[PDB]
Amino acid sequence: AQVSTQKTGIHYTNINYYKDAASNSANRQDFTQDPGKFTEPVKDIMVKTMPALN
Amino acid sequence: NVLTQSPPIMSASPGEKVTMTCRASSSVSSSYLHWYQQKSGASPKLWIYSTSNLASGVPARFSGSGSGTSYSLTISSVEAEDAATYYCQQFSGYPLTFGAGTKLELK
Amino acid sequence: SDRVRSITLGNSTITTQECANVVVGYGVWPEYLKDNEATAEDQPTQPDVATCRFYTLESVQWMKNSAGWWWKLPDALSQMGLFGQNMQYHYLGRTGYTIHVQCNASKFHQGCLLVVCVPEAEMGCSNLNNTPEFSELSGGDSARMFTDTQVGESNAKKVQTAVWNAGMGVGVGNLTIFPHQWINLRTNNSATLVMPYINSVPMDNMFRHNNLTLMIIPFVPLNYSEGSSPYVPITVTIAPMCAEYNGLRLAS
Amino acid sequence: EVKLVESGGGLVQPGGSLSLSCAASGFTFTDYYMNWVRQPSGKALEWLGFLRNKANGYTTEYSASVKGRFTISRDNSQSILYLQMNALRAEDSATYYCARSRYYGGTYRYALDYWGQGTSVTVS
Amino acid sequence: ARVADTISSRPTNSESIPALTAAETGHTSQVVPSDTMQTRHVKNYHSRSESSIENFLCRSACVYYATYTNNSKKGFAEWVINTRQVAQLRRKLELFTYLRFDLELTFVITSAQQPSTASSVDAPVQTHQIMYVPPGGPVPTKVKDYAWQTSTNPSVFWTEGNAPPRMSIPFISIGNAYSCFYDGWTQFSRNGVYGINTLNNMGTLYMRHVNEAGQGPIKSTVRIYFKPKHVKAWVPRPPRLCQYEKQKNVNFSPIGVTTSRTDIITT
Amino acid sequence: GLPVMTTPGSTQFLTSDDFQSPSAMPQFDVTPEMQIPGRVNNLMEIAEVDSVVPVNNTEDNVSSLKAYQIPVQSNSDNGKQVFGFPLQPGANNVLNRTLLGEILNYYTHWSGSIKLTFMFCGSAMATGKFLLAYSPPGAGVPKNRKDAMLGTHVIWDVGLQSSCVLCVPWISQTHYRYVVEDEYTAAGYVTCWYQTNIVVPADVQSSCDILCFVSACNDFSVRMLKDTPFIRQDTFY
Ligand SMILES: CCCCCCCCCCCCCCCC(=O)O
Repeated sequence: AQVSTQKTGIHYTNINYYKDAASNSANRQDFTQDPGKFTEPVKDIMVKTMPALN
Repeated sequence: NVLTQSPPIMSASPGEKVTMTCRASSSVSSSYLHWYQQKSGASPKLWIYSTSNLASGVPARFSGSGSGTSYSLTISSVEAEDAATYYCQQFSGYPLTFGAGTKLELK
Repeated sequence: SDRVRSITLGNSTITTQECANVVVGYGVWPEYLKDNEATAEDQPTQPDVATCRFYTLESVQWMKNSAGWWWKLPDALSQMGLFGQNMQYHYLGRTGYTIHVQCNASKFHQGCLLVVCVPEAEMGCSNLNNTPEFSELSGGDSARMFTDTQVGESNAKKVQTAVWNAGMGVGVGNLTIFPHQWINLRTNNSATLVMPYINSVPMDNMFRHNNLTLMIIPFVPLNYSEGSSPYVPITVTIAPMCAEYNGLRLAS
Repeated sequence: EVKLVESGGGLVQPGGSLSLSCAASGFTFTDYYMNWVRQPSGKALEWLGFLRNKANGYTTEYSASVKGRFTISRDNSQSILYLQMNALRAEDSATYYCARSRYYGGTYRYALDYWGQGTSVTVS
Repeated sequence: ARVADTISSRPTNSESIPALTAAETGHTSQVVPSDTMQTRHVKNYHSRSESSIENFLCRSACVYYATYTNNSKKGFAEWVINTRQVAQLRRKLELFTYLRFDLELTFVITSAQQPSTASSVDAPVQTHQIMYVPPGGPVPTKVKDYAWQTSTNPSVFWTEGNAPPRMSIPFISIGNAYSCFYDGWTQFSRNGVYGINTLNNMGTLYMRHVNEAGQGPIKSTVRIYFKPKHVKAWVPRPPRLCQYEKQKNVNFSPIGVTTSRTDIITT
Repeated sequence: GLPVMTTPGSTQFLTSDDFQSPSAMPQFDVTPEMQIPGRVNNLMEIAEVDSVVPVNNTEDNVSSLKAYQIPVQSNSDNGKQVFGFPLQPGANNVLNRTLLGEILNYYTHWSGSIKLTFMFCGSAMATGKFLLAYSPPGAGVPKNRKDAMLGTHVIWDVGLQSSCVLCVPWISQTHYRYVVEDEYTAAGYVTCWYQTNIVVPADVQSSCDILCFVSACNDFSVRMLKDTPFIRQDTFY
């Protein structure tokens, strides 16, 4: 019986009843971010306050 | 996409202001409708491109307007030099269809 | 100086003296297939100096009112050297590339190119019922041009090649989400892109599936005053990286 | 000045062929689109097809009624433009024009500014 | 998942230029508004929770609906399974190239009386059957068939007036991701089928009434709802601009990039 | 025989529910995962990349690549206006279709700053300075350079480093703003003016072009996921 944190601006209880792993609920609480591979996909790292082309 | 010009024949005395139309069955873009002038027994000539812009060497009396599916050509003063046939061209998809024609008959 | 590179692969070398940075894929460098994700069960062939080198494709002219080009990169190499001879005698194969588009002009010219690398670029046909034939999708190391007008529906099997929709149905301004670089003739002279193997299976056949697309689209057209040199060419120089093949058979 | 003179029309039999030619002078031939327009005797103008410039690859784009019967092409050396007509019928007797197109802004609006003098084809 | 709060700033006069970048390098500039002006320290309690992949894709959406009539021989429906017949689920899935999810499948089955000719029509509570046939199995050809036994196929029965039927389906695929796009042919000689329809092989779905024909025809209608759970998504893609035309491919007709205003300075 | 009592809400189908459900294929074996490059973990990674903005619509350019290029000449007066558009990234037709506006039109509220990167795509001997202003609402549009210098601006010099970044800050009463057009939560105007001219040598073309990109800062956020108006269907395909 896992007890989680209940997204607000307090806890809830969640038990799994079925035998497969495709029968569970949706996750909706996997908050991961990594935008540095889409915005900054360069080889030589560019500092912000430096000129971009020396 | 078929263009329909009205009137087929028209008459006006010099000094008058006359207005012909060209109505399409479906909507054309305003930058793709053009106006031509073919005189009697000669090759045609471009008159107005993209429904309000005058061509080269045209007099300043001619002025086209309109949008959507209703377009029009307006002559402020009629002279004896512009008695000819006026066609409208379109493009919404291939092919480019020309209008039937509005013949300006001088009085 | 951040304006000089020197790339070395195999028995070839690319020198550059006016460049931007080097854009590396989606943050990933191309590596070989691990033992966790492999599904075939016989030893792969890794030539790795015979294939991983800089094959230079053909040149195209940048005219004053031009549209764009695309090479269909996976088998753009198919008739080039020992990359095109392992592509036939084998059934599978995975690769990654290093694309280096190069176009130079003086200090009196002006223009701007967009060099993208579009994975799984499915193209649309001109007639709505059909799908385009093979000869209209990809030319063997010859660029296929876009058109600034649109292709009519009387053509049965031809690619719809309006530039402002990029042939796929999306807006052409939103193509900057794929890994890309600009060749601005004010500051830049070349564009480098290092692409990993992006696919949903660990190894795929090399002749039925073109898993990239390299598009060059001039957003700002060429211009020069009367007297400057009017012939500005564009050359693409593609090199495979960490290439391996599997499943040998007859020639196809 | 733009000067377009076309030639090659004449009497022909039904089921026969005829090749019209349009010659261009006064402008660079490899920069502009080149159209073909016919017009029956006292009727509406009809567009047959164009042929794109050098930077778009010299592709052609025909109409719906003449697709597969007519063919637009040019000569590689000098500035001239052709039209090869095949399997002519009774309704193909008209006056054939040779129109030019150009870029007005930076874009391509579909106007036909400079026209030819008109050659005539009579098929009977 | 909070966002970044704004630090304070002061008037500077130095050789550091955060504003001047070079956009040829294929690199989005990483400035913040505390770099070109003076800001105050504000704490952002805002959250990026409702813009995950899991909170965006996991909502139920209709994909098809197929009707079938009681009083007929071979009154029964079928559907080859794909997500390319609606315009709103297809455009959401086609922002990414490769997806990988589970499902949560729901059917909403309705009924409607047809114009019979007898008097005193009173029908009992109707039952339905929705059978799933994988690619290869035997298919039915009429309503009273041997194929509807479901000795090994999965199927679901439902008597009307209850809650809608629901079940979950795992990631049933051959490769390691559902490919939304496919630039390639199906045959090694580069002929025939081209595009995305060479990968779609998911089965069929047959529907029928279980009852007999009482005294008047009944025309039912089953709507099917998909809901991706446990989603992973790779290689994003620009959204579709021109309208969808066909199911099997990406054929389109050219349209302008935006709608138009009347000037460059007209607000 | 445990005594239960069914509340309201029983036997309903809500489309945004979160329940378990019995699996239709028991003891299945999925195909094992693989490291495919380029994973999206959040939809605000897509709306933080640069995308080209069609600042030059004018009804003749939208069916061309001419819609992205802003024309810049060499003038004979000072203080002219290069472009101008209101800052409505969900309803204004300039930023309606970019990579930021195609994502905001799935949501209803938005909050944060917006970057705007311009790039001088001209000759290598052309010079000039531009003023890139942004005026919050309350008054009309700025009509002079004197009226636009009073807002938030940045003076951009064109040199070796080609591009410059105007960062439109977040100045609002509320904590969010509607995606749809509303005059209660209007956001303002973005203009651009000649500071000095465009001076070129002999045998250099004078008409130069300028591109413009848009993206979001590291504190952009969205709320209240809705449906999109940019798609339409009549029958099945
Ligand atoms: C009564 C049992 C019915 C079971 C039905 C199982 C349906 C098979 C699952 C099909 C999923 C299709 C997803 C395609 C996604 C894509 O192509 O991007």
